Amino acid sequence: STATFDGLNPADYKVPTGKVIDTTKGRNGFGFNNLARYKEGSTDIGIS
Amino acid sequence: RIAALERNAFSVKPSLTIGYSVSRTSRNFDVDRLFPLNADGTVANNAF
Amino acid sequence: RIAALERNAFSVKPSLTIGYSVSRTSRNFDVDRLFPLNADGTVANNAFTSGGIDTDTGAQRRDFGDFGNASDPVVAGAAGLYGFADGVSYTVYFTDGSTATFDGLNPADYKVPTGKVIDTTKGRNGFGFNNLARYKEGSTDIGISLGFDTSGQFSQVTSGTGGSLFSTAGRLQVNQIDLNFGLVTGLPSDAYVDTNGNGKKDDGEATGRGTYLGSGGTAAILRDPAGNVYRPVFFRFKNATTQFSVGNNPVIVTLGQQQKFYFSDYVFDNNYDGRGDGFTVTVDGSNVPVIGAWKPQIKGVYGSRSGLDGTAEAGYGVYYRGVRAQITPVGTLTAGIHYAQEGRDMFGAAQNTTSTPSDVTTYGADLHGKAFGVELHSEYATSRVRPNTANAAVQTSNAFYARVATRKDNLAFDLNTPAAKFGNDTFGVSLYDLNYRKIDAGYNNVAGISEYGYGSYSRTSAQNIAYNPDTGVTAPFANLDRQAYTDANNDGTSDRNADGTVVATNTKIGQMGFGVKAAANLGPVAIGGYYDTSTGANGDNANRMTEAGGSAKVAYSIFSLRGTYNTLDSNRPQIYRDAAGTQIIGDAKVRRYAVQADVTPGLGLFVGAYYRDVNVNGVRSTTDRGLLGRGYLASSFEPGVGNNAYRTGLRCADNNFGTGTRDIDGVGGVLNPAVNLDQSRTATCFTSYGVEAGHAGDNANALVKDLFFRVGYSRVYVPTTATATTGDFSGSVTYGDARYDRKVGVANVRLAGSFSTTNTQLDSRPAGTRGAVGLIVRTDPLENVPFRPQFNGQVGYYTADNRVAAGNYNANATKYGAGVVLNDFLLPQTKIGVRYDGYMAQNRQYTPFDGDGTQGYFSDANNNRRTNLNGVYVEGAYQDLIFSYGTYTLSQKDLNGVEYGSGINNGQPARGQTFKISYKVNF
Amino acid sequence: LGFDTSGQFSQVTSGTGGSLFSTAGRLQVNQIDLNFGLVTGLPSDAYVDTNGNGKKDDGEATGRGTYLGSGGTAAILRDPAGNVYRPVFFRFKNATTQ
Amino acid sequence: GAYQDLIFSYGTYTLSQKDLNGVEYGSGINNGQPARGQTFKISYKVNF
Amino acid sequence: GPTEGTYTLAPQAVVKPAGPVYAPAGTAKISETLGVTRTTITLTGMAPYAIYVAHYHKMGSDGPAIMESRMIAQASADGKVTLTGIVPTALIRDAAYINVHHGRDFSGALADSGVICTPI
Amino acid sequence: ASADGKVTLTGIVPTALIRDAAYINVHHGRDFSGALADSGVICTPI
Amino acid sequence: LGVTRTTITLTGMAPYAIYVAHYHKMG
Ligand SMILES: CCCCCCCCCCCCCCCNC(=O)[C@H](CO[C@H]1O[C@@H](CO)[C@@H](O)[C@@H](O)[C@@H]1NC(=O)CC)OP(=O)(O)OC[C@H](COC(=O)CCCCCCCCC)OC(=O)CCCCCCC
Ligand SMILES: CCCCCCCCCCCCCCCCCC(=O)N[C@@H]1[C@H](OC[C@H](OP(=O)(O)OC[C@H](COC(C)=O)OC(C)=O)C(=O)NCCCCC)O[C@@H](CO)[C@@H](O)[C@H]1O
Ligand SMILES: CC1C(O)C[C@@H](O)C(C)(C)[C@@H]1CC[C@@H](C)CCC[C@H](C)CCCC[C@H](C)CCC[C@H](C)CCC[C@H](C)CCCC(C)(C)O
Ligand SMILES: [Cu+2]
Ligand SMILES: [Cu+2]
Ligand SMILES: [Cu+2]
Ligand SMILES: [Fe+3]
Ligand SMILES: [Fe+3]
Repeated sequence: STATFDGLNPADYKVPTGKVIDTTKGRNGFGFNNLARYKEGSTDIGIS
Repeated sequence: RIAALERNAFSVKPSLTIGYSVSRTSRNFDVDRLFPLNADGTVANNAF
Repeated sequence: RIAALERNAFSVKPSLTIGYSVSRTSRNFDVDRLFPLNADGTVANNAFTSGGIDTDTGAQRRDFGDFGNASDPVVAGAAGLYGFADGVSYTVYFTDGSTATFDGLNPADYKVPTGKVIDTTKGRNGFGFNNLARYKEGSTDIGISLGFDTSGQFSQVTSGTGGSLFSTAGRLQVNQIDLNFGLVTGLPSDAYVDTNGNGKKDDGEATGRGTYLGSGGTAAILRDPAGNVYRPVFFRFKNATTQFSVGNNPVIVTLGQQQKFYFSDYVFDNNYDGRGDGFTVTVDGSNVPVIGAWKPQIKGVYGSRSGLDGTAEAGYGVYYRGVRAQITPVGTLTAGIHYAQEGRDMFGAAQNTTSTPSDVTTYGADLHGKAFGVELHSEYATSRVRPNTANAAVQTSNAFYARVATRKDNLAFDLNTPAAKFGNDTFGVSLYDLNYRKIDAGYNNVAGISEYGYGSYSRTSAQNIAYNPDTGVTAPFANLDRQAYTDANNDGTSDRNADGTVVATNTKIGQMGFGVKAAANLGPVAIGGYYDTSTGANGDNANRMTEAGGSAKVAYSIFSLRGTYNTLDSNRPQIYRDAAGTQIIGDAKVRRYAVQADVTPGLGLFVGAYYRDVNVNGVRSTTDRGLLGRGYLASSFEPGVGNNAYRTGLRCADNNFGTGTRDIDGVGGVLNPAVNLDQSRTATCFTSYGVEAGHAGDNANALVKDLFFRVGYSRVYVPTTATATTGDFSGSVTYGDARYDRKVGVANVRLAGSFSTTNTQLDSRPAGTRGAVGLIVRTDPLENVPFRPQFNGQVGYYTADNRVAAGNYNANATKYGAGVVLNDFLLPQTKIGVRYDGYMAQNRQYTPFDGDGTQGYFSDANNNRRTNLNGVYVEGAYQDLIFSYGTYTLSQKDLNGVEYGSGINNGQPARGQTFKISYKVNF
Repeated sequence: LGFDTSGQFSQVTSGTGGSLFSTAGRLQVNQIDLNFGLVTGLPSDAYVDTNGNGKKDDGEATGRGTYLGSGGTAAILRDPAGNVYRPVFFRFKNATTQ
Repeated sequence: GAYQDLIFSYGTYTLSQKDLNGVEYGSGINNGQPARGQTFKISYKVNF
Repeated sequence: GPTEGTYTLAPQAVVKPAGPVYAPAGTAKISETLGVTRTTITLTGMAPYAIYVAHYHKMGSDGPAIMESRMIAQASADGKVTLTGIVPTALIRDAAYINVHHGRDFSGALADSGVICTPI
Repeated sequence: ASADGKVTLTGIVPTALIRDAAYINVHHGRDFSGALADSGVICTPI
Repeated sequence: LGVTRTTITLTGMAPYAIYVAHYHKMG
């Protein structure tokens, strides 16, 4: 399972649930949600 | 007779939307706080 | 008000289909090969055909069975009745419960058990047998459908006001759209739910009829105990419009998807598909006060490749831009420059994969037109490709050509029109082509930002030409590549394909060279010549291919005498067969010279004598191996007075025989009204000499009006054994053809005939006698005899004594068919009709379509088998109710008489029977 | 809501046919008994006949269960604004078979 | 810009939040670069 | 330089029509076979869009009409109706004139009482 | 023509095609697909 | 520049009729 921590310092994630343990899967168990958004250029025709 | 025909006739309404869009950002901030505020307090319209 | 009501009203269109059908077969053979062929080559319509005519894959009505509800295609080889029926197709069982299908008459030859599967003895011995019998239990079907069409008056749109910093007026532009929509009750069998967006049906996407139960088919029907049937209603529509244009006089802006544009060849040949989604602006300055007589024009393109598409696609985060500017300072000479660029953005530089260059920036100029009695066509390009990766090391590649020749409207260069004309008919020196080429090695469709192209279209035909009509690659000259033996896995021997053809590795070398083709028109004389040398881009003579030649013609009165000399010197590898007959790669030298004299008395007759001498690699070379066709300037002359045209292409099919061994009908084409056997040539240049008389019926003042025959004799050179330098003109060919339509009375006769007494194997025709004759009669309705009968008829005999290195076998065929239609039978509007067809064949076979453009054909095989296809077809009709009945039998025996038809091996032929009652009704 | 038709589609005219020949066409006029219209919602006894017997076998489909929102109270295709959507079906019954 | 009724909208914006030192925390992957946003639209309203 | 001219328009005086001239005319082809009669009345110059019921009126002009002969059809955009009908001969025995009429409905009805009639 | 006879006609045409036109005639129609019913209900020079 | 938009606004016409208007040449 995974959760989302809303903060600039993952070390302050003071809310691990009852039985969950941080697995060192990302950097040190904490990933990083990409802050970049993209809208690839396209022309859209919608018909109704 | 024409009124009787028109009473239970369908008006066909087709809609077509055409448009091109591209957008690239790295943090997704807000820009509506830069635009002028109208006399009714609403912010000026923009395409973004 | 009535018009307003009609504008947005529905037209209710109900459809009802009524019909009874029963069909019983035991092998599911084909019967469309018995029916007459129409003058356009199509087979006559019948009520038993399964259909299946596909032009993409070459399928025809003769490639599929016609009985039951199954359209099982005919199978080549012994599994099928040598292309006459359906395959045997045993079934193989496995240990894990899985099964496979083996297509063969002997399951023991199932040499393909998968890695872990073992044949479980569940069937006979682990092999089942797929039943070859198809049944259509007799039933009468009523099909009911309903649709709602619209008035079709919604073909326009008007723009509306928009803008944020301002507000446009609105109602300024009217756009014509191509939207076709309506209401349907039920879904087509080919509908699907596209969950990916690719627009194509992936592996089992949805089967839309299975998503909406009760839409169509018989698997699901939404019913009611009262008998009501419910079907969902769908809104169906097609949008064929993807481009919207704004502005009228000077400036026009087009927005849309998959924009198609074209700056020039080598830069933005991006039409025929388009590149992506965006806009294009065109500014026309043909009405400007100061400079408008030069017709200045500007084009500008912006877009995103393929629109939005998922990562790993070449067009992810890739955008293109460009601008071109052109004018016409003189009569028709248009000069233009253009900038083009395509690149990745920050979201394409990362997380795109593929190999699209990080950047491409091409500049170019072109000078196409016709100004002062001459036609110029020039082009320059520079690529500057940025090859992604990390170091990149930007690579430059140019493409320049300058040609004095005539380009057609489709942008293909017409080398038969001079474009110089330095004189009149009495003294008429004409320049046909004068070109230079400097295409670089690295210039491909990526260098100049195009969809396809910039490579030899054939590599066997004119291989310096990149013009590709299939992919719309309009480019005069191609990026040549060097070919060599592969030797991939094995070592010591060059890699070959299954058929024996070589496997080659192609390395792009580019192209650089020049070429001139010209002709001088004397009076009763004419001369012409051509020269062409192309090397690689670097200029190394290891890739040179020079073709030079020249011809001279003298025509006076009714006599013409031509003499042609052709050469080809290719240090460039070239793939071709040697004397023995094995494909090889290696330089070639071809020297040909032909002196051919013709006489035309003028009564529709013609005579022709010729002596052509080929010389490949220094040896006399009985037949050239297609090498002379590697150049695009061949330019032979043509017989006749006042015909001094220097047309490209060595007319090697002149006054020589045909080598065809395939035919649509059972007999060798003599029964096909769409094939003229007297106009069949081989198109191969031989070392031979001979004569050929003839007669043409289309030419006026001819002995017989519609009569054509092509009697001819020839002698062909053949080396001593296989590759000896010495040889003799020992081969001999005597051929003859005839064709005579005529219309005696109310009947319409048609006779065709062919003969051949070849001594050697020329192209694919074996060495032996070959004859064929065919007669077709079609009487129009007789209004004197009662019943207004209308007869038909068809007879065809074919014989061939194939003396191949493995036998001396005879392959003959006999096709016949008669039928009478009574147009007035007892009660009013009552018709009766009967047709009996038959086809017997000795060692012949049918090869079905290959799934590509190639179609199936009847050929000769040494299979010791005799086929006896037969059938009778009775079609009667009351007022408009049609009763069709058909009984057919297919038996394929061997020399002993084992009767392999109906391949359960019980000595019985395959049989098919059908009965239909048809009734077309309209609301 | 239902949509009835004018009921003027009670005739069919034959069309030309044949392969060895071609019949004149427009020779016979047949009176049919097709009653059709448009419905918005399915009845309670509707079902999906997956076998062709024309009868409801053991729990065939319960057509109201196949098309949710067609009828009943178990399913209702709604909208937060309060709009209610019901699929439109083309209902028809053909009493002519000869 | 707007031709008859086709509207071309382009917009480039930059958001940089520095501290007293000048660390430029914008675009918080901590690479000393501001957040950036660019948009391009072509709009065309059509009616039947 | 938007050269603009504003002109008031005059109400005209000549408003003659433009389209099909109602000039009824045509022919009939009654063809007997084996006890059945097929009648084809091709008319031109008729009303542009109108239903044209035609039946066989018996002698008596007034007279009853053997309504088992009603041929119904509508016209095109130039005024071309093609009436076609199948009637037993024994039915049309003692008929006098094929009278074409106007149709108030596609179900029949005699809006007009004889816009064109042919003696049979 | 709306509902009280408020017909508002509009249209674009290259001036080159217009040349030699002398009067803009307004006619009645038989349908929205062009066609001519009345031959000149209102008209003006130029 | 080179195109001509023409707005013929008519009033007191027939309630729901079609009004096709074009440019008739000198003849
Ligand atoms: C009337 C409208 C007035 C104009 C409205 C305001 C726009 C101008 C203001 C500056 C705004 C334009 C400034 C130029 C940005 N540059 C672009 O061209 C990029 C190209 O993408 C990518 O390409 C790669 C290789 O190609 C690389 O370079 C990448 O690095 C790059 N991607 C990136 O990382 C993003 C920078 O397109 P974009 O995604 O930004 O798309 C939008 C652009 C810009 O929009 C326009 O202004 C076009 C208006 C034309 C109307 C023509 C119709 C006239 C009608 C009479 O559109 C183009 O294509 C044009 C290219 C620039 C030329 C501009 C001059 C006419
Ligand atoms: C009628 C009018 C129609 C309007 C539509 C047409 C629009 C025409 C636009 C013409 C603009 C001038 C083109 C200058 C050509 C310079 C010659 C040229 O293309 N250089 C090549 C290439 O260049 C890279 C490019 O340069 P560039 O200056 O083009 O882009 C800057 C700017 C884009 O802004 C945005 C949105 O970020 O565009 C402009 C000019 O506004 C760039 O910096 N992008 C960074 C990313 C690098 C990868 C593309 O670098 C090398 C290869 O990596 C090498 O191969 C060079 O040869
Ligand atoms: C200004 C204005 C205004 O405000 C009010 C009112 O006047 C208007 C609205 C009309 C208006 C708008 C005016 C508007 C319409 C713009 C004018 C139209 C022209 C068209 C624009 C482009 C002109 C440039 C021209 C096209 C370039 C010419 C260069 C050639 C291409 C060079 C080719 C040479 C080649 C390389 C040689 C071959 C070499 C090789 C080796 C290849 O062989
Ligand atoms: Cu078939
Ligand atoms: Cu893309
Ligand atoms: Cu192209
Ligand atoms: Fe898909
Ligand atoms: Fe059932």
